[PDB]
Amino acid sequence: APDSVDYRKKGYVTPVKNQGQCGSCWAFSSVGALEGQLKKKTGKLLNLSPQNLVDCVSENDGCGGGYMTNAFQYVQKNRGIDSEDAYPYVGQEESCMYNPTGKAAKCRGYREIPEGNEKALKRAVARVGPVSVAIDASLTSFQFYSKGVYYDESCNSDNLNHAVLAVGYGIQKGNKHWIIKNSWGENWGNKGYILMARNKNNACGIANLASFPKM
Ligand SMILES: *C(#N)C1([N]C(=O)[C]2[C][C][C][C][C]2C(=O)N2[C][C]C3=C([C]2)C2=C([C]=[C]C(F)=[C]2)[N]3)[C][C]1
Repeated sequence: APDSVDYRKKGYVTPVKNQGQCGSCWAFSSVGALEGQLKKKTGKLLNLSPQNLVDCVSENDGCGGGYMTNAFQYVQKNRGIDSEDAYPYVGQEESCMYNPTGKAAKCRGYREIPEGNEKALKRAVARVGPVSVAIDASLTSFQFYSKGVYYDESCNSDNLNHAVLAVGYGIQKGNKHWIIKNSWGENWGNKGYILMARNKNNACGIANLASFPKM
């Protein structure tokens, strides 16, 4: 694996979105990983529909939370996910309005990264593309992050409450990091991104629930 990777530089990453008040981070994370694999497979980058997931992944709880693995399985069994344009985001739950004419990507299942293994997560990011991950995003320090490599010893790897997208990894001023795309808008963090401590004992649980879709 290369010493550093950044898929944003390779056109695998769509603009930062804003989930708003709805608890649909799992949908945005899922969409981002799907977006990356679509670009890799077909050469086209497009916005896929988190709302399709919120509304249609029946076992998840819409704006009340969910798992990315269930999202990927839906896209597989559904034989599609719509584009954002075909099924735009409204940030509240509603009945399922999936339309196959709006389909922009398919899924052949998913793979999970071994729990807690940041070495495995690095290798996956390097080999595959952006990877969906869950973290503890509950600390004030995370909420108001602006710059640098994020670390707070109060971060609880057993409190996975937020889904984000690992789009790369690297080092800054001698401290290794993951490059993380959030879905709290471009005004959050550093233009919507946060660098999170890497190889510091799985800080914030970053490798505890990582997965990516097969395409
Ligand atoms: C976002 N926004 C929020 N966080 C989540 O959805 C996280 C994403 C990372 C994995 C855990 C998930 C979470 O907080 N859970 C609790 C709420 C919930 C989950 C998982 C879940 C529900 C229903 C079905 C299911 F399969 C999983 N509810 C703030 C939502």
